[PDB]
Amino acid sequence: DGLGSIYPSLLGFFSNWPELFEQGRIRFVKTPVIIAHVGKKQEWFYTVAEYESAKDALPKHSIRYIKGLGSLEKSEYREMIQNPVYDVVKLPENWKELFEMLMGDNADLRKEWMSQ
Amino acid sequence: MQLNNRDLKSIIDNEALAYAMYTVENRAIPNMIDGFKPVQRFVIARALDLARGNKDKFHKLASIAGGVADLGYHHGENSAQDAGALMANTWNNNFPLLDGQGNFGSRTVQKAAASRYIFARVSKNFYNVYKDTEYAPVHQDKEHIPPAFYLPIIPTVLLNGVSGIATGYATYILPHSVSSVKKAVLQALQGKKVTKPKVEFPEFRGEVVEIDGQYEIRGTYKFTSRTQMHITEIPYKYDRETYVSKILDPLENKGFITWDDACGEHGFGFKVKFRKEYSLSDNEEERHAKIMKDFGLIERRSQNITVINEKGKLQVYDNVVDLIKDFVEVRKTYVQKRIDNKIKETESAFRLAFAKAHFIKKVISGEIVVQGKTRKELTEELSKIDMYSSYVDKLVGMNIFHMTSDEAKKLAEEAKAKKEENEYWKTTDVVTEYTKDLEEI
Amino acid sequence: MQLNNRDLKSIIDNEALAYAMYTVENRAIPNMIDGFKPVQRFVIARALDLARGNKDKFHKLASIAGGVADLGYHHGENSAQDAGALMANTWNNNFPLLDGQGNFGSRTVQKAAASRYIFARVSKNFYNVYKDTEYAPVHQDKEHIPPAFYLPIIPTVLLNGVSGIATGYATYILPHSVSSVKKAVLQALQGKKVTKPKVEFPEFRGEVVEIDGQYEIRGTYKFTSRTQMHITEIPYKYDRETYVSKILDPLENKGFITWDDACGEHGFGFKVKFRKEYSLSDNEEERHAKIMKDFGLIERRSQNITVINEKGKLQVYDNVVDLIKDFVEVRKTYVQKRIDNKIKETESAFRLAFAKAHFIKKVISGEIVVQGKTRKELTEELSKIDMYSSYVDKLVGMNIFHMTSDEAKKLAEEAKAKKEENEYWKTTDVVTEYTKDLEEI
DNA sequence: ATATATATATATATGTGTATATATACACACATACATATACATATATATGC
DNA sequence: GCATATATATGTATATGTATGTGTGTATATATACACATATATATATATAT
Repeated sequence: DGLGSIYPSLLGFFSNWPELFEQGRIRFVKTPVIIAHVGKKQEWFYTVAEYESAKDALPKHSIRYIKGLGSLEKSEYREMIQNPVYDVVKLPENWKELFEMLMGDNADLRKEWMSQ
Repeated sequence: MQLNNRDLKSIIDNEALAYAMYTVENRAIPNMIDGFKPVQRFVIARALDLARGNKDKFHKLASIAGGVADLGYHHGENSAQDAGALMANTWNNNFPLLDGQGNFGSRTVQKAAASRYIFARVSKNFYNVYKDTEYAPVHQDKEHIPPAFYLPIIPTVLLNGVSGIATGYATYILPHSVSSVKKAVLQALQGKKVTKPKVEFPEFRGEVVEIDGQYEIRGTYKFTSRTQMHITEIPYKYDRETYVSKILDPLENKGFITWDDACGEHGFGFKVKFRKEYSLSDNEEERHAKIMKDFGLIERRSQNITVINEKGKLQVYDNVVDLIKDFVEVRKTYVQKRIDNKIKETESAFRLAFAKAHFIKKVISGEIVVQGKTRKELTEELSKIDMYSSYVDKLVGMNIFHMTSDEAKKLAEEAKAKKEENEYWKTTDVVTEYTKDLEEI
Repeated sequence: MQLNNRDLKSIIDNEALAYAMYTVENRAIPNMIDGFKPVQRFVIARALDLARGNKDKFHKLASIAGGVADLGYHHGENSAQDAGALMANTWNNNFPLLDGQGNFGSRTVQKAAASRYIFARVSKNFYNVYKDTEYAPVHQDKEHIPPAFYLPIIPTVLLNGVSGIATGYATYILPHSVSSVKKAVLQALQGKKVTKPKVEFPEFRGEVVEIDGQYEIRGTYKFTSRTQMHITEIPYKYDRETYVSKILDPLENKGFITWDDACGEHGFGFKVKFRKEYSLSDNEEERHAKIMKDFGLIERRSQNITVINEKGKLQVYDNVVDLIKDFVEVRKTYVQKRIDNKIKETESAFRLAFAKAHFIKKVISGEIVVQGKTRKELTEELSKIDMYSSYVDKLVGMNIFHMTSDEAKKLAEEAKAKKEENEYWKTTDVVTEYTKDLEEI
């Protein structure tokens, strides 16, 4: 939901001002979607593909899916804010054609965009 | 303290593409074989888990929404009880799978009911269509307690209409008539000429006519007099308030018509007096077409099929019959697999029944008896016997009233019943059992 | 058709009186025993319903809210899950009733989130204070599937803070401290002079000053300098939002204060720079009185004790020690009932075990012979024996691995094991087991 | 020299999702305050009194 | 030229009577605003033509 819908729409909103992108002041915070108990310790997985690549290699567990911060606990939030992880968002030189290709009202862009 | 440069193209190609394919398969478009959404599979899977005890008990729609995350739902549940609320009607769907309890609605109210008032149970239609669901294909996710897809004997998606809408893609199928789809899959069984099924919408006393891809869903009116008229059926895309605010309210503001309620038990009844400003032709055909266009009793519709196969990708069909025969061939293959598996289990339960019958016949009369010995060496002594082997664990935990001679014959006669079921299911095929499945209706 | 005159005295003194009765006795009040309102009794009752299978699995609040109407609930489930959200705090409650998993707020925020992100399960402290629940007094209504109340060793009404509000009456009780109430029920068990427990708040560094039937809950503050200010604790009825909105903002738009945040591991850390046109008193006691008058760090609270008893009727009290003593004298009768009933069943169990052990000692080359004879013959000949008077159904439901020597000694040692349990629960009384279940903290 | 034939992007709208909020009754028995006014003491002063 | 006296005006400090709570959740219902697209529809803007 978040990183697929409110992320690229607000990046298309932010595309009017690239100066804060080359100032490096926009920082995405990578957030976990699965917290898994293995043995005693926990493991964090940010996206579903990160879990699904490492699902078979990891042993028997008890997972908890994370829908958002409402399922995250106190110590988990204090760890991810006092030791945060940022993606630095850099606009390319062809940001306008990407934002028109992915945010324009033509559905055909979304048709052969997914066909590759 | 991590900082990584993140470019927009790989952002698109990972997560926007993931959002696109997620909206395609896991949010909007059902699989072509059974016609269920994944959230809809969660709804009927929770219906199975709720009605494991009794079929006839009525569960709350909050109860069908309650324990959903343990079966693999991970998203907003409010869409799950609203999707459950948009299926158990008698009026939007020809073919319900859930008996309702409460005002789920009629055609006169388009709104679904709340999650605080209506009970529901599963219908008999689940026990008419959806069979051998222990042989459903296991989903790749272990957390996915519902299967990869369910097991229908019919193309269900044609029976109630599905509007799927996702990232750059659209699809719409429309409801049909039960005997038309029934004779269509009867012809598709026998390799005959398959007729495209007749379109039926429930609680609709008008008709739907197919004109060059367009479908015209017709509202009905009748001349009460020269200036008086009665609308008796309207198209379903207009509700009561929608026909009022889209037709009737933008006709009394201009002083054209005058309307009042006459909604009987059949449905959408209105009575309209034509004013003197709204003039009508003497010839009835252009007057009829003028009234038919002005009152909006035409519902135009267009079709789109972008549906999902069993291989996890898209497939576009032009018509109904190709999807029908693809359903027929995949149903023939999986019914052949399930009867081969039944052969495997029918011979296993034969082997266990003959083993327990011969074991009881030697326990009653023979040297095979237990008397203050060591359970373990007794089980090893049974493990010496080749046809007492691999069944020793439940034999020590087996009751003493089989030791009476009333049940020593009973085990034998039930083994004979297994015999007749074993070489009864050694001779059956796909086509006669699925013929039995179609004549169950 | 019944055109009946229903007069207003009849309307009030039947219908509104029953509505008032429902508010005062089945909506608002917690009993002095369990400390639970009936919707709380519904919440922990369905928590026990979903506690089976594992005591460490986490469950959805909507999974409780689904089938709460099975137990006799006939209202909206949203109030029930918000009630369970309050008992999911462990900051508004000193005593943790349920272990939880999700975002539950802090001191600084009070509105709990919706059910859609929240997992809950039974806490261990339930099992510390609630035990032996099959002896709970079954409610007079048949579809009231939970009992009247449950079995705590403690009055839980005084542990977490009760505001009880209904038609006419109102009541309020502050929380307390675990060691204080533990030594209080020691001293009230022993019959000595009973000490008042200390009122405790969780996660809270303020001070409760007890003067003239009056509780002054005092937030903390410190003069870091003459002008610069640090309030570290605010009183308990206020959170960070209303301390900003009703204290920090109205003095901030008057040219006297400029507030900022300095929180941390503890909340409510406000660093306030006073302005130069606001007077700092060199009289420090006048400074203290004026900072109490303006900043409002002293919250004064008066309790109110009206309760429904064990008999179902209203009782007005003024002291908490009388509630402890009433709890003890009410509880000891049902403890003695449990002791006598437990003696009855433990004896029935010992005579059952000795009967089945001496049965098996009369089967293994014994006079009780099973082969060659039918079911009815053995049921009649064991029914004529007085020491198999009414047990022969589970003798016949018994299976053949109760034939060896090792099981015969097992039945003998388990018969003498529940014999010594029979004598051990036969000797004891109320007081020493109440001491034991108190010291199992 | 404006009437009309016609063409094309406006308005729902469908279902799915994903998230908000809001008016009220309940009642004590105080809690904080909202001004608030009000009556009375005393000060000075000035203008009378001498 | 100076005693003086009392008068009223304004601090002031308390004590009145109200006024607003919201308390703290339970309880009842309802509303909100967005993203995903084709399919009509409609309505009015321009050309032309005599």
